[PDB]
Amino acid sequence: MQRQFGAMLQPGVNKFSLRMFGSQKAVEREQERVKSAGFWIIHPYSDFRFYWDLTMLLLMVGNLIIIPVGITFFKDENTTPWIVFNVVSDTFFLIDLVLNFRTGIVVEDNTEIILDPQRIKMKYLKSWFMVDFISSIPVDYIFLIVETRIDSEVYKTARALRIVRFTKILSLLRLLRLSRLIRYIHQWEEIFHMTYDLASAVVRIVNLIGMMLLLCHWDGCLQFLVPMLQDFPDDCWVSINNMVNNSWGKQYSYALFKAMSHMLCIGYGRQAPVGMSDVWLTMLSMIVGATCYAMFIGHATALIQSLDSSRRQYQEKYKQVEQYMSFHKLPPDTRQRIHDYYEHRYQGKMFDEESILGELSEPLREEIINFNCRKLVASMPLFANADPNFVTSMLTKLRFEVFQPGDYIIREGTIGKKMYFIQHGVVSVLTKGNKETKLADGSYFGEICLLTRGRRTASVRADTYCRLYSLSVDNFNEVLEEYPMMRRAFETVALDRLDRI
Amino acid sequence: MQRQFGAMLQPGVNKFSLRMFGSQKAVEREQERVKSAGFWIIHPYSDFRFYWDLTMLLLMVGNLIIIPVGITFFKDENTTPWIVFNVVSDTFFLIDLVLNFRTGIVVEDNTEIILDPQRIKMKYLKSWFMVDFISSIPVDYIFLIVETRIDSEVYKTARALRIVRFTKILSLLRLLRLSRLIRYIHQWEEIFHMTYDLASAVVRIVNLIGMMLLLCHWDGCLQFLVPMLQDFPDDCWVSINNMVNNSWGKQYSYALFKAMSHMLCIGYGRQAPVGMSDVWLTMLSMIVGATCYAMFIGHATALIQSLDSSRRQYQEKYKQVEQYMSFHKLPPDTRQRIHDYYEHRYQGKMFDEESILGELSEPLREEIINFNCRKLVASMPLFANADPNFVTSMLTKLRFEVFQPGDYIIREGTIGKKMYFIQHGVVSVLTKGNKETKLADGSYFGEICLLTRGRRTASVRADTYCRLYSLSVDNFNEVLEEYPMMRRAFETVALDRLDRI
Amino acid sequence: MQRQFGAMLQPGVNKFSLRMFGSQKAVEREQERVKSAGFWIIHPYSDFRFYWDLTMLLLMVGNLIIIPVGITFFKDENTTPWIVFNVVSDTFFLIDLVLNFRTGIVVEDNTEIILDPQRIKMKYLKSWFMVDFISSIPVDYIFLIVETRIDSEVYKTARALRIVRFTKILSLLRLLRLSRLIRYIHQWEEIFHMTYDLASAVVRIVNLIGMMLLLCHWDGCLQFLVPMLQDFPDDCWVSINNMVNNSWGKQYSYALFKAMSHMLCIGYGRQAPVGMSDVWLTMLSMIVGATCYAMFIGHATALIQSLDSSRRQYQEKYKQVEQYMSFHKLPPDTRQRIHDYYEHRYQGKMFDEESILGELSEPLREEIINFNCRKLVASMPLFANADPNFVTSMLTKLRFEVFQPGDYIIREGTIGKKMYFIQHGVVSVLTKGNKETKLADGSYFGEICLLTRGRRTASVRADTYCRLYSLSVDNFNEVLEEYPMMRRAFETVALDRLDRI
Amino acid sequence: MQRQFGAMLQPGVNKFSLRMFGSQKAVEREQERVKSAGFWIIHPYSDFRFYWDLTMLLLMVGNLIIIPVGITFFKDENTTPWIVFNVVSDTFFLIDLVLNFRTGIVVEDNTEIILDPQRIKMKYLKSWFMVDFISSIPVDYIFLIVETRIDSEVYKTARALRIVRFTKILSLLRLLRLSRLIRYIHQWEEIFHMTYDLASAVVRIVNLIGMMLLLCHWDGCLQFLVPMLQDFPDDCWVSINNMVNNSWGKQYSYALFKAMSHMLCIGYGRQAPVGMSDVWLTMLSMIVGATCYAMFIGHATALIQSLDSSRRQYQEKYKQVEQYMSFHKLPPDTRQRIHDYYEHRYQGKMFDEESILGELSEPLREEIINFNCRKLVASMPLFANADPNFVTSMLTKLRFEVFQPGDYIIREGTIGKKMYFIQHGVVSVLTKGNKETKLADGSYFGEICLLTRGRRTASVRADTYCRLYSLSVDNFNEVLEEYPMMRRAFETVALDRLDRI
Ligand SMILES: Nc1ncnc2c1ncn2[C@@H]1O[C@@H]2COP(=O)(O)O[C@H]2[C@H]1O
Ligand SMILES: Nc1ncnc2c1ncn2[C@@H]1O[C@@H]2COP(=O)(O)O[C@H]2[C@H]1O
Repeated sequence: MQRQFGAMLQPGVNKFSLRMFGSQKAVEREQERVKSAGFWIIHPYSDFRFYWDLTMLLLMVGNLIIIPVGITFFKDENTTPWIVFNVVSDTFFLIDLVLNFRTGIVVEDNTEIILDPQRIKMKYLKSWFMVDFISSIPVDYIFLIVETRIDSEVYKTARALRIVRFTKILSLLRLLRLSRLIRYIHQWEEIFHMTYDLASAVVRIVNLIGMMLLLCHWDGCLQFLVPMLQDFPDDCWVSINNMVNNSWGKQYSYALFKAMSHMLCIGYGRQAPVGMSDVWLTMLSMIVGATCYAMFIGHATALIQSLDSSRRQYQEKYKQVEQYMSFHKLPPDTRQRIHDYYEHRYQGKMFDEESILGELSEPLREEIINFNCRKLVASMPLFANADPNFVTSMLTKLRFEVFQPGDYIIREGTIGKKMYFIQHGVVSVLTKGNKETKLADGSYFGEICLLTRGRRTASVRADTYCRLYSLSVDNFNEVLEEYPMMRRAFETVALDRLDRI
Repeated sequence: MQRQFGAMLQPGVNKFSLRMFGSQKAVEREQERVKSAGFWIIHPYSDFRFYWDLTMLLLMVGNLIIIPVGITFFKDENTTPWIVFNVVSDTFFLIDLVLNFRTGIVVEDNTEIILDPQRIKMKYLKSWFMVDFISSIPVDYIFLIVETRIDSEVYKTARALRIVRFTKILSLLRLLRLSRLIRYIHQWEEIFHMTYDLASAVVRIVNLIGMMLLLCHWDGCLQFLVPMLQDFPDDCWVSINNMVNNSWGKQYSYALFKAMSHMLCIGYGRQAPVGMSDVWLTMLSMIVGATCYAMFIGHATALIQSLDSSRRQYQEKYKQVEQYMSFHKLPPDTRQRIHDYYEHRYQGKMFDEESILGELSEPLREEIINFNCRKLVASMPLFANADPNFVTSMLTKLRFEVFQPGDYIIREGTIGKKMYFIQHGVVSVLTKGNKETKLADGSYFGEICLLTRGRRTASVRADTYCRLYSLSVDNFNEVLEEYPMMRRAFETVALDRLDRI
Repeated sequence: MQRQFGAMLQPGVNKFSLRMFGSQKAVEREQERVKSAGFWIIHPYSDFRFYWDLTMLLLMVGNLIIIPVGITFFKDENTTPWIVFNVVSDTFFLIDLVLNFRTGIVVEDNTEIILDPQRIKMKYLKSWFMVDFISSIPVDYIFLIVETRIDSEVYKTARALRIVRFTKILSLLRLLRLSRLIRYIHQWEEIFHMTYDLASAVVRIVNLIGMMLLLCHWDGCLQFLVPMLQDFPDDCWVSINNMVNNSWGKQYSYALFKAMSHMLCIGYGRQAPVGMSDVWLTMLSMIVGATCYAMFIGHATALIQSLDSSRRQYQEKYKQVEQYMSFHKLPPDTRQRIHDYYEHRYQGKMFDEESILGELSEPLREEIINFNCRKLVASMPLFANADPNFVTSMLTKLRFEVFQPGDYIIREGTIGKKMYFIQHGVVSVLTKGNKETKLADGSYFGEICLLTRGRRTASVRADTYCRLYSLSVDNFNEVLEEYPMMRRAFETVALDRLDRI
Repeated sequence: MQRQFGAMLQPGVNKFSLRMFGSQKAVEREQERVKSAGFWIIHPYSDFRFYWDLTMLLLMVGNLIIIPVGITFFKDENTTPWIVFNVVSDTFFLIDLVLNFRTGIVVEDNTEIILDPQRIKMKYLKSWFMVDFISSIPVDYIFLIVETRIDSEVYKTARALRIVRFTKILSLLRLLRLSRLIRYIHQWEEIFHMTYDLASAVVRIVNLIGMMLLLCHWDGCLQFLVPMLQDFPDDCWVSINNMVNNSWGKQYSYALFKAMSHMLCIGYGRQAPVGMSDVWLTMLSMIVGATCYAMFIGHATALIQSLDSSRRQYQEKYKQVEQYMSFHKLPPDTRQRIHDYYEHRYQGKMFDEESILGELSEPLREEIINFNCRKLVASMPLFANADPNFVTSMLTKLRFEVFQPGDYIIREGTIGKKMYFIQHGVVSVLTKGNKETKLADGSYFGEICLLTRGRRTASVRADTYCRLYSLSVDNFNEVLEEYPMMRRAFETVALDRLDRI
């Protein structure tokens, strides 16, 4: 199954490969560049590297939680389940150390991905090797075997206690897997799409909350560890609180409380620190916890300032309108009319709709505008019996407008520059010496002046909260220069409306 | 009164229905869609649902305040007023549970409101049912009746104490009414208009302050509850502080203090926590309180950064002007003149007046501009004896300008492109070889070049802080192409001013 | 001196009256509206009201600092200096209470200031009267005189102690002068110009720091007051700390420390609170201090986010340029050239110079642009021997540009659309088959194509970091259509440069 | 070597002199202005002043760390190494005091640098002299010599102890070197280029973290100093904790802990403060620490809100698109197509590319656009065999567009206004009654209508995610009016494509 076990190392066709490479042909050329690279090269955008990084993330979170508790609180932490756990974990981390010499490297100086194993080897030895080589191999068990072979009869003196304490210090080199944890979390969050579509403040504050929990855990383990490597002297907090002979659950609970009282800014344990190890560890935890909590307030502020974005923009613009009205001292009748205007026109959410449609492509503009005006097209007798290209070319030129009742849309006897379609509401056509006529949805008005370039023949007044679509002269002549056969519909309607007067 | 008691379930005509549906005809079609739906369907934007949600909000705030204090601090909390209160409340919550199977559901995937009771039933069973069914029914009294019927003679053993403690745990399922509290507060704040016109930061921080008070209250009740369900062991804070036999007022006061010392970041009660229940509850309250206080700092920051919005924009723009002047190293005479210019021209509040008027409709622009220039129209002899359509079409084209004294507005013998009306201040017309003439409010100048396309015949210098209105050539020719009969007024004035020279 | 003592009540000519009214004639009409109002009406923008508010601010800060310390810590606080101080202060506050019935009221619904004493009386009785009438009159001394006259022989029982404690509670009604303090600080900071030119975040955080100091002071006085009105019971912190018989300096110092430990989030005094007065006062101070400190963090954040405004804008735009270069993966040669371009062109501070000049008036634009190009005008032989109107009309059309060395400004044989003046640097004119010629400051190039509409006759390459001024074709033809006599200078230079080839 | 030791005092040619003066000729004129100034004038932008300020920064950080610990914790701090250290440091600070009378002063009111030694002397005596003259000279050793000479036999009384304590107070005048530290850090960070290219929030928070460490250090020294100058009374924290006779390491560690518990908001030392010196010093440290920590939260917030700038802008704009789609209730098919459109078109980072290219100069625009389209130019047969001036003038006019598959790019029989080049993807040309033809990279389409002004002859539909370059009609006619010889290539291709139909 060397074909099946070789297809996982190359970037398969998905949403991510079709996002990062362009089209499927670039994905195929990338796969051909992978297959010709060498002996089993791992592409970083592949399927094996992704789920391998995910299993290593789960294993690193398990190790960085378990390992300090196993080192500090347990006395002879060399039983068979502990050594089996450390050796299985270090087996996986040596496997990942070896596979990092076969992984393509995404470099932010080239559009391509480095797949030459010599450059991969030199760049991986250049920056992130020594910390991964320290963190992968079991340094403590190597040291125990070396100390066994140098002196076989060494475990009967006061040197042996020093060797056990130095073993418990060397076994904390596995906490250098935080580097691989941070790198694999950043790569995984860049690749995995549900965290990619999230807001960056949310992903950033989840990373911070994870790091705060991890540092509070490690700090509690450190608060117990440094008095544990001193035979619990009479001034450390353990011997003062008489927690030397409790269970490890109570020791870990009170040590985590003593660390957490300095992370979330409370303080202290039972008393003030007394011994110098206590004072300097407490000041270390106070620095780390106050920095992490200041960053937590910073991320909470940056998250809260980006929640109700368009509603906040609407309220900022309407607050500027309020301050404009107060600055020019408008009467409260007009202020009430403007309050009703902004709550009818924008409906609480203000959009830069021109820029939003300008970012989109042409068929998406055509599709959205055909969707947003389907009630108009269904209601109007003209658009329902016309060319859909003509309907779309007309609807891309319209402008949404809202008129309060009583407003004069068109004044009788001025030079007209717009043409109105009615989406919603009714209007009253007032003509001097004639009866007013109501117009409703689907009906349009103000088209004789766009055909004849004369002056307005009849005033038009609103009756309800009218929602109209305006059309300029230039766009109307442009769309009729596209389609001169639909001009005769407006000429028929305008001749009939001149016949009514 | 089935007509009167059926008109409340449908959305009546108000500001909210005329905002959310369009006009009154859409409200009537919505009411006809409600009346044809089925057996007593409740519309969510109606009048019954609104005030029913308001009474349920008052009842839930009362329940979530009272119920934990009644469970934790009182010993045999099964007297008649307590059971009457629980049964009346659970009656109201079962009524609201039943009415949620008849309420229209506003879904953010359709412009319509779902009124089909089958879809209402399936969607309500889909997400928010199990928590409301747990929180509505009295689980504890059902459990007491079931335990009574299984064993009648059960209340004489050590099982009975366990049944009483399990009753006090099951009675905390009424604290799952926080879900209905949060949902009904969000719907009520969306509907009720005085919180709708508020800034979203204010409504958001009021919701947070309510939740902080509620979590501090529940946390104090929890800090007493977990030692109360352990017969007050000798390491809990109650038996250490000898508060086992105090009144419930003092127990609740000190428990609320012990919770609140961790909410507002102070710490602790009398001593450090000792027992493991104390340590883990204290760390729980430290997480909850530090998170709520970090969010409180975040909302206070987001509120404070949006208070004096246009004044902050004015000071940002003037700070950029200050840094421009310092970057180009302007002499302090010009810096003083620019400081006086920005404090005369904008008067401390800077508005994007072009965009503010561009968002408004046409009659509101006409009405605001007729208001802001009524001193000019009353002062000028031309505008007070003219067509109000002409006055409005002229005033929409003017541009407000401010000139410091000594400034040359018009230099003698250049090609003129603007025309100035005087709102406030006096100017000196200087002509080579002739006497200067003062012009005051209502008088205009710079109009011969807009009629003749020649060059400027006389320089004009300011005398005070002049507030003028400028008019371009193109707008002047446009407005006279509208109204060619008002051209003769300017031709008469220009012929008289050429006659003066 | 009724003329001299009547000129202070009306707004004199200053920067503030010439800012808020327009010109000096509006100030004179305002003074005539003041003088005709009635019996000694005080204008709110005057000189008497300003310095009267300032003396009342100093007196209120003195009273709100001194009065709680005098009430709480001193036992029989009825010696002659204390009563003289209270009676002199209440004399001033009754004077200000009376003068508030003669002060003009600035209302944010009218451009005018209300000077009718009936509307002043009704509006002042409407909102801010009852709190000022309580805070001005001595309620405690009136109560002592009334209690003296009801029972002369009352000071020999247990009623007398209750009357003394009720006197010390009634004397805290003078702490309702905080309302007048807040109102007069807001009016004074609006009027006084050195705080008006300050950034609003600075003034706002100074107001907050003042309020935080005042609430910490009052809270320390309250922490001592409530145990002082209980004969110091055995569970209050005073009798626990044995501070009942200390001096008042030590009592005030430790009470202010006990309040301040809850304002700046530290906690506590010597121990936890024990009595219920201690617990509820400590929770009150924890609410007040945590709210004030969250607002202090909010104002510090809003202040810090607006300090290096144009430098922050430059670094935001250059960070976007960096991310553009990294997104398109530009080679590091071009990235170094763009880094040098942004550090030569903008010099670390990026200005929206088009908008900054567009906000200014015409003579200020002319004056700034004549200042910023005086080295060019002094260096060029053309501008130093020309019409200053021509120089200014040319300099308003120029555009500043920066070219790195090696760049081809003009390529030989293209259609030219710009004309370059050299402010700084030297260029090499390269012509096919001819020798290169250096051009230096004052010399201009690229003008034959603007006179002849042909194609470029010679390439031009930069030699140093050239700072040039570009001039478009349209502006060049516009300025020569203004002044056709300066065309012959460019025609002479262009004929000479064609003669050189 | 007076030439070599005189070249360091003048600004040499580097990136900084070529940034701040313009070109190398202005640097040479600045050097000639330096050399003619007087007896050894130091230019502030030179090389000697920079590294002299750097050595003084290192020496001031050393002094402000060491000096308070040497004064407070050591008893008879007058051994030979301490006096040698103070005298060597004060020698360097007197040297810097003298050299400040020879340093050019950058004033923010002139483009030039003041090098007149009279103005340098008067301005340096005007503002920053008295604090530098106090901080430079050893006041304590002068006082000891003066007290020795006034009374030789003075060191045998109770006056001598007062003289030693007054010596330890006068020796804290060396802590006024913080002024020179702050000024030299601000000048050094303005000059040194790696901190100049940093974001200002990073430099500002590094300055704040340095000041917080320094104030925590000085506050710990003060917390020990004020009980040290009182013979350790029985109520200070030293005699309560029995730390009077510990080593100075333990005294400094616990004093720094007692200061730091109030800086990072924890509190307290062993108990509450008792003596009045303890209470007022603790309240001083609480003010200073709470202010510094509120500013630290402010700088962390201002840093975090400016990290992923273009990604945050992309997510803000796409959140506005999401709220647009939810506001108009688009069907989820179109929402999925718009999600794929924004993740193909912008790829997670949204740039204002028009403004970014508009800020750049002309050759940098030409170079970036020739880089970003080299795959197109290499792929197209036209551009690879053409004038590079023509290629660049064409590529400056193109517009990048992205079409999803299935989209109709060009509809058959409309009036065409654009011309499409294919960068990536394939399209299907559909013609009525003919076979579809695939077009791939390098091929262009939609050019017959730009040559003939007719209507579209064939529809074009996308097949993959097409990345195209559009070209308008006006730019196409402009570029062919530049180069009429490349029109015949498009005429040949269009005649061949008409021949295919
Ligand atoms: N004697 C005058 N009295 C009033 N206005 C004048 C007089 N002379 C010139 N003006 C005005 O000054 C303007 C300067 O430019 P115009 O000549 O275009 O139009 C001129 C008139 O409006
Ligand atoms: N048979 C064809 N092969 C290639 N391109 C074609 C063919 N027919 C039409 N086109 C292209 O499709 C375009 C559609 O609009 P035009 O007719 O303006 O220009 C057309 C050509 O560029």
